[PDB]
Amino acid sequence: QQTQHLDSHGEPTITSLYTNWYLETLLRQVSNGHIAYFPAMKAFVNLPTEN
Amino acid sequence: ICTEQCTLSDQLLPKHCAKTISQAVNKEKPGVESMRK
Amino acid sequence: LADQIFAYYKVMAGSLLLDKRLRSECKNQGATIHLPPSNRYETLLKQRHVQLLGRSIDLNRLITQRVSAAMYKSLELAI
Repeated sequence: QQTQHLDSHGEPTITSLYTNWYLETLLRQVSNGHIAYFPAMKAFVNLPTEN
Repeated sequence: ICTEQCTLSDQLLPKHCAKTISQAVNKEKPGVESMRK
Repeated sequence: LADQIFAYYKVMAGSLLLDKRLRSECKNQGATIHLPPSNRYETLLKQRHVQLLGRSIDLNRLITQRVSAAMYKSLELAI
């Protein structure tokens, strides 16, 4: 049931929370230039910005 | 019991071995709690 | 060329799986693990028309044989 976007009882599941976090904190920050896609490490790495 | 087991297990994560790598380059452990004196 | 290609690929593979938190902790403590510099071996890997004295040499086949031997040796060493 954790795989579905909503469990039987009708509460948020881990998959939905992870999707929301990834779409609203990780990918959103990339558009601001604070994070970039590093193909060498096959992962997103924070830039060496002052913030 | 699950909380205790998770607390025991988290000690095995790689992040706890940084000090050992640093000591060798710049030159308590699990299992002890299971010994029954 | 085959030896250095295999070494670079193995080093990159090993670095990829290394925990990032451990690397950050080591860097903070003063024991940074240097990353492997990038390389452009793919161009040589995709070469099948090396011409020398009228001979066409399939460099890819030789590199494949060498990497296969190296992988077998590494697996045997691990076992």
